[PDB]
Amino acid sequence: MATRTQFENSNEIGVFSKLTNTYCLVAVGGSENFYSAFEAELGDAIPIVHTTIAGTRIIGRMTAGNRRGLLVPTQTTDQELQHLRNSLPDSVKIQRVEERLSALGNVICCNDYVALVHPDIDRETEELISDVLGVEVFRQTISGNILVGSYCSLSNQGGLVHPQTSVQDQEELSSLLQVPLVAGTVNRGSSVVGAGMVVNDYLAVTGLDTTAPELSVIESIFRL
Amino acid sequence: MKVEIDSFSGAKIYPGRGTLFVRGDSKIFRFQNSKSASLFKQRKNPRRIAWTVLFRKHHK
Amino acid sequence: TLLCCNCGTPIDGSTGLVMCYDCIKLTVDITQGIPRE
Amino acid sequence: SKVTAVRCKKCRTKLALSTSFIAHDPPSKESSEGHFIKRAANSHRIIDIQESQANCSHFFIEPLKWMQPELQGKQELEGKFSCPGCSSKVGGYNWKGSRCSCGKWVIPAIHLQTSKVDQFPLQSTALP
Amino acid sequence: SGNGAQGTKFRISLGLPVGAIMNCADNSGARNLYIIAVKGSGSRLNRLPAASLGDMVMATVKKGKPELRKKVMPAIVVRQAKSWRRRDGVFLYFEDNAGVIANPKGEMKGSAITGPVGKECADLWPRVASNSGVVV
RNA sequence: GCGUUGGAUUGUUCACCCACUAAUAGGGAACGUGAGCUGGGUUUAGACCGUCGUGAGACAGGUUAGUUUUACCCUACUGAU
Ligand SMILES: [Zn+2]
Ligand SMILES: [Zn+2]
Ligand SMILES: [Zn+2]
Repeated sequence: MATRTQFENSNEIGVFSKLTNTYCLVAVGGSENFYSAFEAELGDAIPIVHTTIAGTRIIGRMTAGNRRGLLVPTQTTDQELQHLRNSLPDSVKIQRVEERLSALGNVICCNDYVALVHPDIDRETEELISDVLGVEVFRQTISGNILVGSYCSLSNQGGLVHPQTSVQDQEELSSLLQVPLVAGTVNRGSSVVGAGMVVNDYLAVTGLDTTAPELSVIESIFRL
Repeated sequence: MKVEIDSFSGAKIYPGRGTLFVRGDSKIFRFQNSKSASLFKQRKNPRRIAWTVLFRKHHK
Repeated sequence: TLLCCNCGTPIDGSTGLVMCYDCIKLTVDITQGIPRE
Repeated sequence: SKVTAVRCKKCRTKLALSTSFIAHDPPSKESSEGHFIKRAANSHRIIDIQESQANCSHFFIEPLKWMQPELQGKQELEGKFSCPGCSSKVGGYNWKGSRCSCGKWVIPAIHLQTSKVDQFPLQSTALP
Repeated sequence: SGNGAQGTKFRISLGLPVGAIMNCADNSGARNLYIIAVKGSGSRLNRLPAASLGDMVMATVKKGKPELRKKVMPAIVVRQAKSWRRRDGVFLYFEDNAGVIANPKGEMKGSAITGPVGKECADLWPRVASNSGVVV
């Protein structure tokens, strides 16, 4: 359901975590409240893996994973990929990408069926995405903002975009993603909605200073 | 631990030796020493620089 | 097609904006730190 | 109007329902009710002249079946309470004060905050 | 120094002192930023203060979009050209010094950071990580 | 005990803003310190203006140019036999 937390004192939960339908990744920053905001509302259907990729605690901006695969950038090492492989269900495939745009969670906005991709991605990348995730792509900007994975949080049930999204563009996004959206905000008005919060098909974690009208329109559309 | 390669010459860069250089077109270069780094700065071509791996592979 | 997120009700445009006009009127100040006499 | 239900923030548990929240007429404002009176050490002297706020920042409810074991075990005059499924505080109990956020002395009753506390309609959403 | 910053940074080599005119990396409308001061800098006589990667500075726009210039605004240094040492042994440097206009809380003013961004800058601020395509 | 800044203008001490900072406290040692430096100011001789004087000339008014010397001795201090 709806959950607030903070990583250390920041409300950008999607920066420090990557939640999906099969697993959930978090960073190592203490904060038993931040860990319990997952593991208190989670059964053991999904494993909560603690990892840093390329030494960075910003793992939710540099991984772009699905329910059936995980994309780590070229900067990750062998040891923190082995730690991912030895603690994750084998229905996914941890493929390390080698292309230019290193912030994969920033340039990729994917759920279990469709993937919205930043336009200047390499032509070798989207076919690899459709190989490891079984998912077709759409190389279109949310609203001129070419960073589609941080200005749009997306699940199978609903979507959510930043409030500069034109009404003519929400139609195109809903027709290509086959999913209704809403132009909303998060964390007292932060327009970086794909990074201010993380989502599942049954759990939506939000930053701590979010408001009740923000959580109402998050939980209204992300459950259906 | 991982060993890497010089980008100009093709020498095995060991950890703690050489430099890195992140170009403005978002390409990353490794240099084993200041000779290879300065030959990259002077716009030289590793296919012309005779002692690299590229010269020996192009000249077979 | 948004909501205020402070009071919640009014749908505002996509021209580049914030919470509602009464919300920036009553909650947000930009004239603080002056003596009125 | 329709019925509502008040619940907690950062945790998803239903706290209380409607058919509560007496409005109790917040403003009178003659000389001393709208002023947060702080009496000094002697002579009934009043230093602090603070105007009361306009918004009502507290919920006033009835004793609850979840409140019955806490009221039955180790009863004292004034304390604090919280959610059983969490540890985030929602307020305190008293039968001699803890007036309002607007600040009138009332009958002995349990209060509820609206900071880290929200309210939701019991029926479905309006779906905008 | 900790003005909205996430954690604690190691000592990067001080790349660019006051008076340095670095580029502007985001689409705020500015084009260059003139560094006038560094937040959280120690005072020694005659030592004029210098900014490394990931530092929050106070700066001034010198070119572009006249709504932005002639005022002091906080910036965050996202690229530097002085070669610094990462603790895993690599020395590295970018080809230009470049910063990003932010508020005092650390939240950016633009929407996309063109060009690469150092790891030591992207990690220390969660808003610079959210707006940067290439990291290192 | 330990610290007490970076600048814009001015020869300035003084003052005044800008900005960072834990903080930008007040003073003294021949109003510390020119065989330590600099020479912007003042303070020779050149010249221009304004006022005053019949005039030569005056101005603590404005402006611009204008040589800054010596240690190898004794002590002191720093190191070395
Ligand atoms: Zn409003
Ligand atoms: Zn609770
Ligand atoms: Zn009241």
